Amino acid sequence: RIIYYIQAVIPGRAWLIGSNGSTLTVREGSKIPGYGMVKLIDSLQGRILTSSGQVIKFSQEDS
Amino acid sequence: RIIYYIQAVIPGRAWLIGSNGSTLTVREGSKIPGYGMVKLIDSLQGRILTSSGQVIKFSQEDS
Amino acid sequence: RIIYYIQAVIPGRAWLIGSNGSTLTVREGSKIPGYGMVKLIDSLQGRILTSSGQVIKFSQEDS
Amino acid sequence: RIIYYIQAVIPGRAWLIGSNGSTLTVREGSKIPGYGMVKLIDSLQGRILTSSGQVIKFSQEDS
Amino acid sequence: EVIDKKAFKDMTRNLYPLNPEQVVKLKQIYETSEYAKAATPGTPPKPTATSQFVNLSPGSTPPVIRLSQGFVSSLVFLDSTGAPWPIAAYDLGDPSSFNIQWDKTSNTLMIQATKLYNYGNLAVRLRGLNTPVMLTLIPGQKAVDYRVDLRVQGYGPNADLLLHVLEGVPPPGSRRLVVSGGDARAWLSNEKMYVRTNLTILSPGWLASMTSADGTHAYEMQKSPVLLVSWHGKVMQLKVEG
Amino acid sequence: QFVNLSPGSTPPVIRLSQGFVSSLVFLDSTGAPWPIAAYDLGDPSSFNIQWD
Amino acid sequence: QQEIQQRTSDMLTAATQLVQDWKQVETQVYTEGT
Amino acid sequence: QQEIQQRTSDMLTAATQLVQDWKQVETQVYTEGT
Amino acid sequence: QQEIQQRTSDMLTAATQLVQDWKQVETQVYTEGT
Amino acid sequence: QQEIQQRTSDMLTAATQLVQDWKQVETQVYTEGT
Repeated sequence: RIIYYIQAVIPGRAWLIGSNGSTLTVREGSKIPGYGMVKLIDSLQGRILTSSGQVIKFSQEDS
Repeated sequence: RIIYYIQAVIPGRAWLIGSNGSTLTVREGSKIPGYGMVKLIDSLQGRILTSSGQVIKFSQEDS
Repeated sequence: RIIYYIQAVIPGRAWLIGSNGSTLTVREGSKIPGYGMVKLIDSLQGRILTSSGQVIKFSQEDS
Repeated sequence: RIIYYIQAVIPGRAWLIGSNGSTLTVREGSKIPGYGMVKLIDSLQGRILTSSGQVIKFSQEDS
Repeated sequence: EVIDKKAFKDMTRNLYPLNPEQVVKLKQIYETSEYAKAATPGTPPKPTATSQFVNLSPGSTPPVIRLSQGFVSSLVFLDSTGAPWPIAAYDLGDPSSFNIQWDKTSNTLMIQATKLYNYGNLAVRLRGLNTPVMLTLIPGQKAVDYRVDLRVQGYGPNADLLLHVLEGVPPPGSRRLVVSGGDARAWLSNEKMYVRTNLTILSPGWLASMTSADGTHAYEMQKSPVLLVSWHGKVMQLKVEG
Repeated sequence: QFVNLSPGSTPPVIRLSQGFVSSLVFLDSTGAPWPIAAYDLGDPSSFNIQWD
Repeated sequence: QQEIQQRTSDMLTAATQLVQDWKQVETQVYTEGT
Repeated sequence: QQEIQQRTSDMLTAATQLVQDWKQVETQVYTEGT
Repeated sequence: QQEIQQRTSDMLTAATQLVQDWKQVETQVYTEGT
Repeated sequence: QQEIQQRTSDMLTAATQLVQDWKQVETQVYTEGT
């Protein structure tokens, strides 16, 4: 399926690229294709809590 | 496999080269081939302990 | 085999010269082939002690 | 036998010229041809104590 | 005279109140102090170079640029053909946070941040771009892009692997097979073996082959387990394993 | 070292000592030298550059 | 209980420091090329 | 407990020096020649 | 008890004499010819 | 006993005189000509 990597960790918003390379940006309470809604976004440790209860991170090797 | 040496020893990041000249840099928690994952980086004395209990050090002559 | 002498002594690092053009620098923990390991480095009076019991010394006329 | 005469006298080093014009310099603990070891060097009076129980001395007229 | 000797001892003592051992001790203490001075919390971002494709759609989100405080980051712009496209003008919001160095004929831009979490915006116009280039510059990140190579939709005034494998670069998508018998290197990516050596093959053959100035050779060859090698009139064999 | 210009290549790191001159000589694939045109140094408080 | 206003004193000085930090905004720069 | 406030004073002087050392960052250079 | 601090008086200055001797570092020099 | 301090204070100056005399060393002299 489609996996998003957080590309710019910021308070409030979030910039993401996909496994396909599709670029996007979101806010705290919004919708995301492939995960539904958004539950929690924090700049602490780069965690995005999706509506599916999953933790979107960035790329593993881009660390 | 590939024998890895230490290139730059600093807190936070680390720089490594392989036996074949494969240059790379790692964080504290990441996976490496042939040794598992890195579980401990010691900035003092220049040793790296992996999850397999294996040690990354410098060259013997180039220590 | 190859016979060495001390050439330049600083605290910490040592310099050795053989008659076959083998001139290098060594540490306290260093693998000297044909001799083994260094067990003690003194900055004064020109004695380098080997783990096999050999004493590396300067040339007495090049002194 | 080869006879050495002193040329330059300082604490630490002493210069010896033979009958053939061969001039060297030695320290207090030294081994020389023609006289054996060097027991002691006296900077005073221009006298060198030899391992032969003798005194190395400069040329009396050439002084 | 023991009074005079004692006087010499105490004047030496008050003349040099520190022993050389304590001098080395405090020098080591100073070393620890300056290392703790240079010590920075957290972990540094991984230095990287990346390529991204810009989009001139009105609904397209503008790209971001990763920054680090006190570090030069380069932006290089390529067209649809990948050829460079020089800049005509630029304008950066808040030049307190970052500094720009730009010779007039260049297309590569340098950004050197001064703050940690203060972000800005930038507009770029190239030598032929009617449309502007809108970039959001963000410091304070876990990854640093040294070189951002940006592909653009337009075209400016301007519109193989054997060399790499003879220089010593292994081919992409390949793995080095274990070669038995002697010193040679070989890789397999798309079931065509690339061999880097200084020897000559006689029986299996080859399709293309380069040589270098220093004398080494690079062959491309369909794989076969047994190879015949000639060396100074000697004949030897090599075995490779699938 | 061979410097690889591909985006997957990790950047080279030079180990240095304080107050000791280090030489950086740049050549082509065949070893023919490449002369330098321009350079950017961020924070020259820590470094000195003498460049012909 | 004289400790009430001394913690007010260093409170406002950094507060009066901090407010004018957000007040100033420098204008952007512009550069041409030929 | 005068040692407490004296230690706080000297550590505060050192720390103020430390944070004004942390604050400043110099710029870059750019050098060419042809 | 009473000789301790004046013993540390000159020594602290001696370390303060020592502490700045590593701070300064001379830069390179360069020469050409023809 | 108590008359040892002036036996120290005089030669303390001469000891400090001697070290700086040992401290300095001059540069060379280079000459040319035909």
